[PDB]
Amino acid sequence: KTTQPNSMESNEEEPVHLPCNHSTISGTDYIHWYRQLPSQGPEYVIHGLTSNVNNRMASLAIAEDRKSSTLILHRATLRDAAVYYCILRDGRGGADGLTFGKGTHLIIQPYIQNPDPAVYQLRDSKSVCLFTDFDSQTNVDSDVYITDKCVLDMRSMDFKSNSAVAWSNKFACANAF
Amino acid sequence: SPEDFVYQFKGMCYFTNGTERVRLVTRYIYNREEYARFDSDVGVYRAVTPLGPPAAEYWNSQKEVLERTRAELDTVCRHNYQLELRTTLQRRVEPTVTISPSLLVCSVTDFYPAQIKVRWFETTGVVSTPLIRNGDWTFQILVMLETCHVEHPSLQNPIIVEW
Amino acid sequence: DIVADHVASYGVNLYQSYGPSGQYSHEFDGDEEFYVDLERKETVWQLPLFRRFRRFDPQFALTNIAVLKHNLNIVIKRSNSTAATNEVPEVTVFSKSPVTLGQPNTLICLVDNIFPPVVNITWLSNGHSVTEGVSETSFLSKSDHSFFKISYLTFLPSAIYDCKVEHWGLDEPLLKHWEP
Amino acid sequence: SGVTQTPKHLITATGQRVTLRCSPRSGDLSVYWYQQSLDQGLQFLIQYYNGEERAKGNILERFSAQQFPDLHSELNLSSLELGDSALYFCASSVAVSAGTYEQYFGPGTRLTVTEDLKNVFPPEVAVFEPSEAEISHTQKATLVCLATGFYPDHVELSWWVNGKEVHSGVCTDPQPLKEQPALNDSRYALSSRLRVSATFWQNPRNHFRCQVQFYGLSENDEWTQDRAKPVTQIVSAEAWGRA
Amino acid sequence: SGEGSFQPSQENP
Ligand SMILES: *[C@@H]1O[C@H](CO)[C@@H](O)[C@H](O)[C@H]1NC(C)=O
Ligand SMILES: *[C@@H]1O[C@H](CO)[C@@H](O)[C@H](O)[C@H]1NC(C)=O
Repeated sequence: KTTQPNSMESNEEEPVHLPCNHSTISGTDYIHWYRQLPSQGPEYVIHGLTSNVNNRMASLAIAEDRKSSTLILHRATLRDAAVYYCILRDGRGGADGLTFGKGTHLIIQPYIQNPDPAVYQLRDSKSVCLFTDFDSQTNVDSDVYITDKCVLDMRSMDFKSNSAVAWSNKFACANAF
Repeated sequence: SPEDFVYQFKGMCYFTNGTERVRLVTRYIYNREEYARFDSDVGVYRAVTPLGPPAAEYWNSQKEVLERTRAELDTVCRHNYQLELRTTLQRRVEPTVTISPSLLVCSVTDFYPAQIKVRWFETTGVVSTPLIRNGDWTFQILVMLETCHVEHPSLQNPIIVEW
Repeated sequence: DIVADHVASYGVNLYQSYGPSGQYSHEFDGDEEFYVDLERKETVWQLPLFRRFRRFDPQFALTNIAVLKHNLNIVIKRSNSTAATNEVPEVTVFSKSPVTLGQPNTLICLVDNIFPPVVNITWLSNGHSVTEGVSETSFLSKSDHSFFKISYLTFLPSAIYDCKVEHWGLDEPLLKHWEP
Repeated sequence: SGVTQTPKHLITATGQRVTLRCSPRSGDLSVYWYQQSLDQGLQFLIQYYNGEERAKGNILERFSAQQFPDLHSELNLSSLELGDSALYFCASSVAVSAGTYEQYFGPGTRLTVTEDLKNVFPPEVAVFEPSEAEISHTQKATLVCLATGFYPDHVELSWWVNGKEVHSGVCTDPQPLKEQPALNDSRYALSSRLRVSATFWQNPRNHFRCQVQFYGLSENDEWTQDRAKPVTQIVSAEAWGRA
Repeated sequence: SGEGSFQPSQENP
């Protein structure tokens, strides 16, 4: 077993250090890191045995006693927002070690310096409500549907403000959260 | 007689003065011809015969394949030596020494490890078989002669057997 | 190669087209620590001590042989289908301890220079074939890439014994004699 | 990477048996089969090396696989159950081991297993025009798309301005939403946003379109309901600017 | 603590 934090948020442009524990690592065990973008399949990042390893993708810092490790990404963009699995494998391979666990959800959002939180109602081209321009560290009835904070298009290069939507066919747009 | 094509792979470790010097050599062998090897002393794969270049050229062209074979010094050699140290290397076995004329033969039977010193008390007009291997972690050695004092690492006081 | 304090084969991997058959064993200082029964998928250690304290996963063996099988295919083509040459083995017979009439002992048949590693070793009390009380080692590796194999026979010294060996490098079957 | 896998999307009734194909990277000799479920994460099933089986995980007896001589593999799931609704991934490796080698994964099969094939619905899509308020406050204008009442969540939402697909200002829900979360066969909702500048929206000759690609039934599918056949289709909604 | 072992490298097709 390895253990990792459930979720992790870091800003764009900044280095990210993803932690992993594995106290009962063996002398024949390698440490592996894989990522998995929301829609896509998983993909290899890096793997190691001792000290430090770096490929054209990332850096991996294994602890002196080999009982923990850190996946380091020097620059993080929306395209690095994905799930990160930390795996022990025997250098030789075999069944027990192929299966990926839960992994860590690494959220990459842009740094908004001064939020402008607001609720706006919209007409149908029947209506919808929108909560937008709010800061990252804020988390978002019977017949009333609210979406969770959206996830940005990785290929986005502008208007990168996050937003959530609340609708109903019943509805006081003001009284939503 | 039936036709046969033989393959061998020999992952070998070499230990000196404990592990103050460790070295690995992996051997790829077609029938009896070793054609490619990895020496931890060189650090890359090398073709041993003209049968090897295709395999060695290809193996060095994969960082993964290199680093992994290199690492086998820790993950195979160093890792197993600790388990030898606990078991094999503490297997001291007391030899049995008797004398029977045929020449009066001083046969030394069943002991471990190999390092042993048989001498006749102290003239030398002797003949001695090579260090025979039983195949079950004991060694035989008969020391012929035209008191037999036998020295083995396992014995505190050396064994002395008169005629 | 080297002339070091301790030489160890952590994987004498073997696979031949005839059969087809293969062997996985680990050796230390020229002796066999364990082999893996490939069909039973069970690591078989060769000392009680090893059985008490050492563990090896048979899967690593089965994986390794899968690689040899593939590897052998490519080297066969590259060698323009060069077959193994039969070696003429040599046979020695001797006892584990000196012989005493009416004292249980073990006869040891050393078959040396085996290639390819395909051999029959069968004991003989007089003219008759001994079925029970027989044990043997695996093919043990030699630095000249041939093999040796040692067969054992527990017996009671009485008022003759023969180690019968069949190998492709022999014309007729070889019988080495032993009496007390 | 160079690992192909078919079919991408799949919807079948319970009790049925379907088979997933996968061709590994050309140079590669190993195939791994994986099952990713909401509750189990990314679980290893079975590995094949060089034709013969190599490693088994928690494959059920109802599951079967093999690797053929040309090295492609098939995976058959028999007596399909509700809980078998999952994402199925094929992987590829140069050598027998993945302990020191990387694994190259395929696109994966999206398999939903439903109680009845009657529960399959295409989405209804609507585009909502930005408020006069957001324009007056932020000098920015956000369109919102809403795709509703579809089953299953085999759906792709894309934003289109003047015939060319856009990504900037595009922000969408992580997963589709359960409309009647009580029901195992609940229909789904999904919303997305497109934020563009106010002067861009205030251009009346600007054409926005929210496209939703739904993956449904095939030509070879027995359909006996009063409504139209919920096949694979693009259901879309669009809106123009205003000043 | 189990036993380590060498693994042979793949010959190239
Ligand atoms: C195999 O045959 C080819 C073509 O006849 C020859 O040129 C080559 O040297 C041969 N290879 C070996 C290893 O004998
Ligand atoms: C062993 O004996 C069997 C049965 O007589 C025979 O078919 C086989 O060829 C023998 N093996 C060898 C290596 O001669």
